[PDB]
Amino acid sequence: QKSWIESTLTKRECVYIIPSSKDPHRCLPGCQICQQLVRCFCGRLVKQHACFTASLAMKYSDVKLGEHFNQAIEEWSVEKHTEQSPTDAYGVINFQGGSHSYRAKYVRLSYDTKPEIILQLLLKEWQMELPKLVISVHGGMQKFELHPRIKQLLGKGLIKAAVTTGAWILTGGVNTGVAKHVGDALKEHASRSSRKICTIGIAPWGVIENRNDLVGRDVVAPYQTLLNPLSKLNVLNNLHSHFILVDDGTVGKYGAEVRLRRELEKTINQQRIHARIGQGVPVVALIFEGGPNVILTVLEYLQESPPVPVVVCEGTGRAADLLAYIHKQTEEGGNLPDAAEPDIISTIKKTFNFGQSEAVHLFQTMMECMKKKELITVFHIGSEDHQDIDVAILTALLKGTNASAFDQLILTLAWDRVDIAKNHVFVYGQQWLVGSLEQAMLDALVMDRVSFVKLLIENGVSMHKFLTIPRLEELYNTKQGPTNPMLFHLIRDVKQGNLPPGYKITLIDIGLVIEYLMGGTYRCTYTRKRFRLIYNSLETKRFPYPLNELLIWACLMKRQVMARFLWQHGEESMAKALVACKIYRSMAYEAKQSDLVDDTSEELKQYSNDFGQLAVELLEQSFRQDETMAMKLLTYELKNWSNSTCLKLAVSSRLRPFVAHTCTQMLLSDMWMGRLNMRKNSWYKVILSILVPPAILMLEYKTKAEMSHIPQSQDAHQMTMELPITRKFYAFYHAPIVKFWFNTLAYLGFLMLYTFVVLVKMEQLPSVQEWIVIAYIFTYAIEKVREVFMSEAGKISQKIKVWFSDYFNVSDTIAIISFFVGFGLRFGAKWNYINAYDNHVFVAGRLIYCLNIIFWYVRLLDFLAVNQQAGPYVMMIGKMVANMFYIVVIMALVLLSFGVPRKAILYPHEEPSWSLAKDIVFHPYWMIFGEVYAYEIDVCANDSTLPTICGPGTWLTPFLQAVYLFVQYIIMVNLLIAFFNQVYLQVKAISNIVWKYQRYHFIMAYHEKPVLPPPLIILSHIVSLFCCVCKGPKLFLTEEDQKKLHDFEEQCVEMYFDEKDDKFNSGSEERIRVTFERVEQMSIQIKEVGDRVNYIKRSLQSLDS
Amino acid sequence: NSGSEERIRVTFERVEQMSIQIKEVGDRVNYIKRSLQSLDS
Amino acid sequence: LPITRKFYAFYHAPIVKFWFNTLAYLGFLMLYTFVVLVKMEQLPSVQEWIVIAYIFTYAIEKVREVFMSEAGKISQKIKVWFSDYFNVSDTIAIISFFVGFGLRFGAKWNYINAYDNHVFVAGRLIYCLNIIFWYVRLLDFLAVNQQAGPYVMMIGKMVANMFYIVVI
Amino acid sequence: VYLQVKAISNIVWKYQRYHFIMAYHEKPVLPPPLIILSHIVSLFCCVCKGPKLFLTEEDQKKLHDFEEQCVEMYFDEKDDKF
Ligand SMILES: CCCCCCCC/C=C/CCCCCCCC(=O)O[C@@H](COC(=O)CCCCCCCCCCCCCCC)COP(=O)([O-])OCC[N+](C)(C)C
Ligand SMILES: CCCCCCCC/C=C/CCCCCCCC(=O)O[C@@H](COC(=O)CCCCCCCCCCCCCCC)COP(=O)([O-])OCC[N+](C)(C)C
Ligand SMILES: CCCCCCCC/C=C/CCCCCCCC(=O)O[C@@H](COC(=O)CCCCCCCCCCCCCCC)COP(=O)([O-])OCC[N+](C)(C)C
Ligand SMILES: CCCCCCCC/C=C/CCCCCCCC(=O)O[C@@H](COC(=O)CCCCCCCCCCCCCCC)COP(=O)([O-])OCC[N+](C)(C)C
Ligand SMILES: CCCCCCCC/C=C/CCCCCCCC(=O)O[C@@H](COC(=O)CCCCCCCCCCCCCCC)COP(=O)([O-])OCC[N+](C)(C)C
Ligand SMILES: CCCCCCCC/C=C/CCCCCCCC(=O)O[C@@H](COC(=O)CCCCCCCCCCCCCCC)COP(=O)([O-])OCC[N+](C)(C)C
Ligand SMILES: CCCCCCCC/C=C/CCCCCCCC(=O)O[C@@H](COC(=O)CCCCCCCCCCCCCCC)COP(=O)([O-])OCC[N+](C)(C)C
Ligand SMILES: CCCCCCCC/C=C/CCCCCCCC(=O)O[C@@H](COC(=O)CCCCCCCCCCCCCCC)COP(=O)([O-])OCC[N+](C)(C)C
Ligand SMILES: CCCCCCCC/C=C\CCCCCCCC(=O)O[C@@H](COC(=O)CCCCCCCCCCCCCCC)COP(=O)([O-])OCC[N+](C)(C)C
Ligand SMILES: CCCCCCCC/C=C\CCCCCCCC(=O)O[C@@H](COC(=O)CCCCCCCCCCCCCCC)COP(=O)([O-])OCC[N+](C)(C)C
Ligand SMILES: c1ccc2c(c1)CCC[C@H]2Nc1nc2ccccc2[nH]1
Ligand SMILES: c1ccc2c(c1)CCC[C@H]2Nc1nc2ccccc2[nH]1
Ligand SMILES: [Ca+2]
Repeated sequence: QKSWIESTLTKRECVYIIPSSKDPHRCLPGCQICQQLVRCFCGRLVKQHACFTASLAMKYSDVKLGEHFNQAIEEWSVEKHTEQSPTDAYGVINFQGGSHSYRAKYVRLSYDTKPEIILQLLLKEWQMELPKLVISVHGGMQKFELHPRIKQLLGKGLIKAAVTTGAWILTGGVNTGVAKHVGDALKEHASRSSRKICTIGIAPWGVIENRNDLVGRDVVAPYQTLLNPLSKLNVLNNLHSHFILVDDGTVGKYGAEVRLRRELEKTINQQRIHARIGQGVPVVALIFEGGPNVILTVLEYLQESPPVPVVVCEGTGRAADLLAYIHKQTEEGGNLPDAAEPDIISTIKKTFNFGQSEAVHLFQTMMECMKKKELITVFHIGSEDHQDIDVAILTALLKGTNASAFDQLILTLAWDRVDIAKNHVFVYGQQWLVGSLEQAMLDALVMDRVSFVKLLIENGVSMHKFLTIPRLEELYNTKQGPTNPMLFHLIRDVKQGNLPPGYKITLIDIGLVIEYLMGGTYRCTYTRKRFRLIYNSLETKRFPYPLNELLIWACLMKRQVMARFLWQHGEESMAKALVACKIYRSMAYEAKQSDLVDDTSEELKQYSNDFGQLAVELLEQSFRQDETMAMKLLTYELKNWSNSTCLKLAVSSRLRPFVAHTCTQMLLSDMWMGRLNMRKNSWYKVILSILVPPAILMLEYKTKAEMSHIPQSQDAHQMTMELPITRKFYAFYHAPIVKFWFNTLAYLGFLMLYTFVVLVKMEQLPSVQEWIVIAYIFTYAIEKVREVFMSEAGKISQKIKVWFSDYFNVSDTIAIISFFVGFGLRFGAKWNYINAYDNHVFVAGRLIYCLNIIFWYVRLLDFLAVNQQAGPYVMMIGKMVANMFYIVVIMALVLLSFGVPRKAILYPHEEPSWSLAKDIVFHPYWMIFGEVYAYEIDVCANDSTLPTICGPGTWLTPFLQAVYLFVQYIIMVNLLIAFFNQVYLQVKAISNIVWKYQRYHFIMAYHEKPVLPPPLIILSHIVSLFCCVCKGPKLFLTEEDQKKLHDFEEQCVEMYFDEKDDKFNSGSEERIRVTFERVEQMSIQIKEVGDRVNYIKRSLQSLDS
Repeated sequence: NSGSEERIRVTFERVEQMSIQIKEVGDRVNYIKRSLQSLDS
Repeated sequence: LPITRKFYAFYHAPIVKFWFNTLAYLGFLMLYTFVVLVKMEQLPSVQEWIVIAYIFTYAIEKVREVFMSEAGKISQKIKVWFSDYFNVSDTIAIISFFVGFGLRFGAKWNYINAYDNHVFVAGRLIYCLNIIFWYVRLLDFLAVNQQAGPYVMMIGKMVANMFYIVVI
Repeated sequence: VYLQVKAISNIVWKYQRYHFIMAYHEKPVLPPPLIILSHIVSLFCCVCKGPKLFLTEEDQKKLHDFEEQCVEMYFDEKDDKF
């Protein structure tokens, strides 16, 4: 068929002919007039029954000869005299003209379609996602009129209480009924032009203009609404999406459409809201101005089961007025003022031009309405009764379908309307069965409903009680909500295989992810023997600190808005925002690496940097409250996050705005001093004390009450507890600043000797100055061997990979290898006694030194970068050398553009040679640097150093060179200058941060560097290794000092979440925003109130007169 | 006192304290007219 | 993906069409340069015929680039071809080269001493100067990069805007 | 004139890139020493006798639904930004 729509659905056509009129108004032989003016109970004319066999049944008059027991026919059975057929219509209405050619859809189906057959097209054919609500509108069919307030206010709600939910509004479609006014709201309050509220307007095939235009299989019906008042067929209202053109076989008349409307409104109450919720999608009913049949069908809902509620609004008009007028009377139904039933019937008499014989049962119909004054939510539009109508509808469903507060909560959890919950469920005395609240948290978590999580926490859900092992196993193992495909890709990687078919994730498998994401030696609670034993076993089946487990969940499941919510709660907020930043960042790098799904990788690096900026903005807030304790917050062992540190994490997330913040730069300096007080002391005295060891004793140290915030080593804290003299030499030599200035004076004694050897002639054997030099590099090599073996990891593959990843561990390896190549060729060589420097092996190693020397002078930029003025230029000399490579390629294209012609034009008798590789590159390079070779330009001139190069064509080179240098100096060299000017301020505000971040890795290499410099560091290796064959810097806080510190972090977080609140709520652009929103809501209650005053004074002067 | 950022500050604080005595006062008016039309009727 | 659709998929990729020219052109500039720099005999050498061959087939590739430049007006095709910086320079560089080969090959030979024939010399020196047109091509190829090209485009927008400082 | 010409030479470059890439979609396969074969084997074969987006039918439909969607947002976000 190529169309499932017409494969399943059918169409009704009057396949028989039933006249309904006999009397010849004109032209006594009725056969003539019966052709054109005698219609069937088919509605269509007897000749409009084409129906090819029935077209030949346009015989003399038609089927059933004139007499035929005259009153015989007059029935038109819709069963056999109206058969079915495959649908000839199905398309997309264009609505040509009125707003950007808004679309809608239809089929033209028969009402034969069983209720379940009608639901199983709306979802899968038209891709209408299942609703959370249904706002069938059962008011007046004939057009009616409203007041400017109620017109727009009810247009606020049908947009508000339906855009939030799914809200398949059920209308009549036509531009005359309630369908009329609802569409007018859809334009005035035009929502964000998107999939807005998809109104599913059931239309009859009866009162419909352009019915022929609808007859097209996959046809864009060029539809146009004529407002011709002479017209009688009702045009479809403009603002309606998908239509259901119910086909009864007839035209012009009502009927079948009402049958479908129950029969879809009853199966959508049989479909479930969501996999998590067990309820069915509820149904409401709204009444605008009603009518006689309306007052009947309003009631039957209040009677029939399930109790479909109703939202009959009072202000609209004729019927709805009185159905609400009686709500102001008839208290609890059965109680009935018998003196008012003549009065209200007198109001019924005047509105419907209504009869008194019929005044008992219509009045009676309003009684059982009033016997059910519990779910008939008579919205008093006038006042603030129950709220704006948006809330009234959603409030009508909860209060009235005999539903537990849980069952009320699970619905609002689906709608994602919290305001309903805070003010109609979390109101007052209410049963709140505690197990229920727990189960609701399980649902708000799996989806993403942060706002109900906050709500439930703020109404008694202690996560300690609600975070057991099997519950949290689900929270990873749910497709019932926003999911991250990485997590099921990470787990199958670490398991090194393929997940079995079902595979509910175990929390062990998560630990193997976070220990892989965070990395290094991070060891999570899940993998440890305690958890791994109580887990396989199954308040021990709870967790100690739950929001540390949910925060690693919302960050593996890419639920930021939860992570920001679960981060700000709990404790350790600065370690949670630097673990998160390391989880995401370590997820983002997996995304870029493996491409099995969409990228997602820049969505995370923005999520990480959002956590890696709350930490930094929380360090500042602490550093601005107590600079001392705020440096304890960076070094206290955490013990929930793998015996780690709020500053070793940032370094692992490579977060520079923290490691290069001013509190991680004081501490790094207070750690750089050591026990020394280099505030009271001076750098002269360090060097003076290193070479005069007794001068160590004339130094101003710090007390162990000043070194509180500094992390100290294992035995370092042992000393201070249990200043004596042996604790002066230990305190100095184990200071980083001393470890530094005790190397820099061996290294600057290395470079003064190796340089002395490089420069001075070199004999068969090394000299005293040269053995000390070999000795440094050897012991400096070992110091880098040992720097690998003790680089705080278990994976040799990862230690070696992080060692060579630092700029100098390579260069040192280049410089250490080369030197022993050098010593290899220098010492491991023969000796040509008659003349040294003939042995090209000796020479070779000789010249390894003279070039290896350059590696060691650039070391000094490691030592020289300790300064805060210098280092940020040493880091610039690299960030330009990179960013300038392409200006410099051009300058080498300009250099061969000149050198190849200059060398060809001048030296034309050149056999192939390697000097043709120098001479095309040599002079044009020195030209850039002040040289011009002036007596070589114009080689035929008298003043020539090259009077032999003169010959045919050599007059071209002054021109080539003129163009060359113009391009070099006046264009390309000033393109460098211009480059270095405009990349200076950038690279200067980066090379600082790159420097302040390499400072960590520099200082915290001296806290584990030995004491002794690398000529005689070997003793501190000897006396660390043979003693090792016989068998970090932590913050030691007593017990109360942990307590005072936690009280400080809590205090500083509280201010952070309180000052941001102030900087925004008490800014300017926000303050203009409120002043706008106030003066909005003022001016409404100005003109409204001020009107009423004038309606008083015009009366008050008439009351007295 | 006659700048801009300060003048937005006051205009905020005024429209705060206005709007309190708008809705409060404007309520009471409606509680009169619903009565006044019933005092005479 | 079948095998014949691997070779068709690669060789008909632009990135491949590029890096399959830039390694013929950088093999052109390594040879023409070799000929420019090295002495030049009565007849071209192996390194020099390949060079003539590139420019010829590179000329045709620019002939055909006109005839298939998506238009009907020859007056408009030719006008949009010469309107690009290099279609001129290439025409300067292709003409000049065959002027060069014209004078280099279409010339006599003073056996006692080359470089006396000022026609030979003349074309010899067309090459040594035509070479500059082909090194500036590399700024067409080198401008594919998003860091480099935006300097190659600066070296022109300054040479224009600086003419008057340079007259002074 | 560096910051000017740098915020222009990018745009001049990104615009010559079209005319560069979309010259290779119609450049032959073979480089210009032996592109002649792809001329030979385009011309004598021519004596014997562009890059388009091939969308099925539904993909035109999904694309038009996308353009309509993105225009609607454009005329709706400007409305909000002001
Ligand atoms: C004395 C006579 C002989 C020597 C004189 C001649 C010496 C010649 C010159 C020498 C200059 C030496 C310094 C530069 C080399 C890299 C240093 C480094 O750590 O780079 C990186 C390690 O990046 C890695 O991926 C890990 C290891 C890379 C090793 C590459 C060696 C290249 C040099 C070849 C061997 C040359 C030895 C020649 C001798 C046989 C660090 O990062 P980055 O570099 O800042 O940025 C790159 C970023 N990246 C990490 C993502 C990649
Ligand atoms: C943290 C990790 C990074 C650091 C790496 C550390 C490791 C360093 C890496 C080194 C790798 C480089 C190769 C080894 C060097 C020698 C190569 C060579 O050419 O030797 C020559 C000498 O060979 C001899 O045996 C005689 C001289 C003594 C050798 C001293 C060099 C080894 C010292 C290493 C101490 C390192 C331990 C350092 C402590 C850890 C052989 O050739 P020849 O004799 O010249 O040829 C004769 C020719 N003729 C007769 C014609 C003249
Ligand atoms: C014909 C001549 C042509 C030119 C020849 C070559 C000369 C010119 C070149 C020279 C050096 C080339 C190799 C090293 C530099 C490359 C790396 C770099 O630039 O910076 C990078 C590393 O480096 C730094 O961040 C610090 C910079 C170190 C200073 C370099 C010493 C130069 C002095 C030598 C004096 C000796 C002179 C005497 C010698 C006899 C930083 O760059 P970035 O942008 O952050 O990139 C990302 C980095 N990341 C991945 C780590 C995050
Ligand atoms: C398009 C953009 C604008 C360009 C601007 C203008 C471009 C330049 C225009 C220059 C004017 C023309 C100069 C040459 C004139 C003829 C020379 C001649 O006959 O003999 C000369 C030969 O030497 C040469 O021919 C060498 C070329 C001259 C130097 C080129 C200029 C470079 C510097 C300036 C560039 C910028 C200057 C700016 C201008 C103010 C000398 O006489 P001779 O005796 O034959 O030689 C000695 C031999 N003998 C010893 C055996 C006897
Ligand atoms: C600008 C203000 C200054 C004045 C302007 C007025 C200009 C008046 C100029 C007139 C030029 C004609 C005079 C020379 C001819 C006579 C013979 C002669 O000397 O031949 C020389 C050829 O040298 C040349 O041909 C020189 C260059 C010619 C072009 C002149 C510059 C063009 C304008 C600028 C733009 C150009 C592009 C620049 C870049 C943009 C050879 O002589 P030689 O070198 O001594 O060699 C002798 C030895 N040998 C026999 C062994 C070989
Ligand atoms: C090997 C030995 C001999 C050669 C070595 C000596 C060579 C000497 C130097 C040569 C420099 C050659 C390269 C630059 C030429 C222009 C390139 C181009 O396409 O420009 C433009 C084409 O603009 C047009 O209007 C269409 C054609 C203009 C032709 C101009 C030729 C000028 C050189 C005369 C012949 C010289 C040949 C001398 C030889 C007899 C493209 O635009 P644009 O330029 O980016 O900007 C201008 C914009 N415009 C289009 C609005 C105008
Ligand atoms: C898209 C297109 C853009 C590019 C344009 C493409 C077209 C290229 C445009 C070219 C125009 C330039 C003029 C033609 C070149 C020769 C001029 C000359 O001086 O010739 C000389 C040689 O003449 C001979 O006939 C003998 C040598 C063979 C000639 C080969 C050159 C032509 C090849 C063209 C192949 C092009 C086809 C490429 C495919 C399209 C004549 O002078 P002479 O003999 O030295 O004089 C006597 C010397 N004596 C005194 C020492 C005895
Ligand atoms: C005495 C000597 C005095 C000086 C002599 C002369 C030397 C100085 C000059 C030299 C070159 C002069 C001719 C070419 C450049 C002119 C055009 C230009 O500037 O840019 C224009 C085109 O070009 C570009 O947009 C790209 C620029 C390419 C770089 C030029 C090559 C330089 C290298 C050569 C190395 C060889 C060196 C060795 C040689 C032996 C763009 O300009 P624009 O502002 O956008 O204008 C509008 C453009 N529009 C109309 C297209 C929209
Ligand atoms: C690895 C780390 C080691 C630590 C360093 C300490 C151990 C290294 C120390 C000493 C080792 C050498 C001892 C052997 C005897 C010396 C002989 C000698 O050369 O004498 C010369 C002086 O000395 C020198 O010229 C070289 C040694 C001193 C200067 C160079 C090293 C300075 C750095 C290290 C110290 C400062 C460090 C400060 C930096 C902050 C004098 O003799 P001459 O010049 O040949 O001429 C004599 C006259 N005659 C020829 C006419 C007869
Ligand atoms: C148009 C596009 C073509 C595509 C390219 C492929 C075709 C071109 C390939 C080969 C063509 C030549 C074949 C003939 C035989 C060679 C003879 C010869 O010169 O031998 C020399 C080597 O060769 C050279 O020095 C010149 C050729 C190779 C280097 C220059 C081109 C490199 C680019 C192309 C390739 C890489 C491309 C890389 C680009 C990214 C050796 O001898 P000599 O130096 O004279 O000294 C001898 C000394 N003796 C007398 C003592 C013994
Ligand atoms: C040349 C010079 C220094 C450097 C390099 C290259 C490569 C990266 C390592 C860096 N060294 C370094 N020493 C420091 C001391 C204090 C603070 C920051 C420091 N950074
Ligand atoms: C010197 C250098 C390059 C150029 C000129 C002159 C003249 C204009 C054409 C330009 N070449 C070019 N190649 C490109 C490759 C990629 C993207 C953009 C590109 N622009
Ligand atoms: Ca100078």
